[PDB]
Amino acid sequence: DQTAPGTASRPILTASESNYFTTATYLQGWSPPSISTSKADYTVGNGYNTIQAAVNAAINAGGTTRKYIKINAGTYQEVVYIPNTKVPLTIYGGGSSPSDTLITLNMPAQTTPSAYKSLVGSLFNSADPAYSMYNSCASKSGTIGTSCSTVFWVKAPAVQIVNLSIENSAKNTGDQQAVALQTNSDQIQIHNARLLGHQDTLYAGSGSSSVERSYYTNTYIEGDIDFVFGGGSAIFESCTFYVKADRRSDTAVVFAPDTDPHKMYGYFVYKSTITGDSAWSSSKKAYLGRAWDSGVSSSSAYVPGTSPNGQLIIKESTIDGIINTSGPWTTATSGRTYSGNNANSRDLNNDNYNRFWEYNNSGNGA
Repeated sequence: DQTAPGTASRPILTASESNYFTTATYLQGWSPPSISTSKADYTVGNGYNTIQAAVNAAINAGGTTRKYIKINAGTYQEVVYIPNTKVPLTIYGGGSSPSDTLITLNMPAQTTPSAYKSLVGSLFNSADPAYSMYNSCASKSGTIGTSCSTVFWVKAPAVQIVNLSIENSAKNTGDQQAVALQTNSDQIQIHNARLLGHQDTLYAGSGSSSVERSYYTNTYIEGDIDFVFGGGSAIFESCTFYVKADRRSDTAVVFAPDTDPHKMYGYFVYKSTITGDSAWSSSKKAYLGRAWDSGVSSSSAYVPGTSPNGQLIIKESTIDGIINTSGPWTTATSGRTYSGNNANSRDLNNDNYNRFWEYNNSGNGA
């Protein structure tokens, strides 16, 4: 139900409260440029035979002018690493549909460093601008871990990712994490894209910046567990979130924010659709979210105001009947039980409760 203030298991913003949470408000003064893939400075398939090589060319050439990297339609089994740079980059697929350009690997966090080297090592020379990223993953022991599982890794501000598909196809056990896209910087724009995985598909805001903003438009994102997770200020407008049933069909969760308690703006889902495989429709065993209580050992170790306290608003979106309609928010990764504040008067930034809220959603799951 969408009546404010809601229930302790499903709090709903008041009309007045809703006015504090809008695209403009989450943008925090950032005015995103129009995406306009109007040219190709570097073309993978007409000048570059790996994507990394085109990225490297654009970064190494320097300057302040936005550079456009076109990726010809095709399937690319490689990583794409954007190290920190002042060059604004737009990387876009050359096909008619974003499904026509696919960057994909089966590369879970559990991947050994030797296997990682075999899989991607030939993309990197020690002189290249992203070598330190590669080497930091290559130099691990045992497993590369969650950050190093990332297929497309953005550590530069002002990157635009457009009209393409990024996939980490690892579904080898029910315990594997495998990141498709990871963003670590401010002013990232993802438009008309498809982000595919299972657990930890999209690492949205992996960095420490107080202001680390990303804007997703017209984008399709799938997974089953914590498939949109992290700490950025991330806006998702006209997006689709799809809970897959092909790896698992017991107990899914979409969002896992670890938003800093002093950060007002975590995740904003607006005019979007939350849906999934039919199995969940009859199951109702998916959750909209849980807190990623990063660095918190147990529920006993949670310090209100210091520990992360994930922030998420789903507003004016379609929620299909795939979720637990009475209790869509589940236990945090720490074991900290979900607690919703449904008092008529309240502080939406209070850290003694979770910060998961809705306003004016519709559909069978609303």
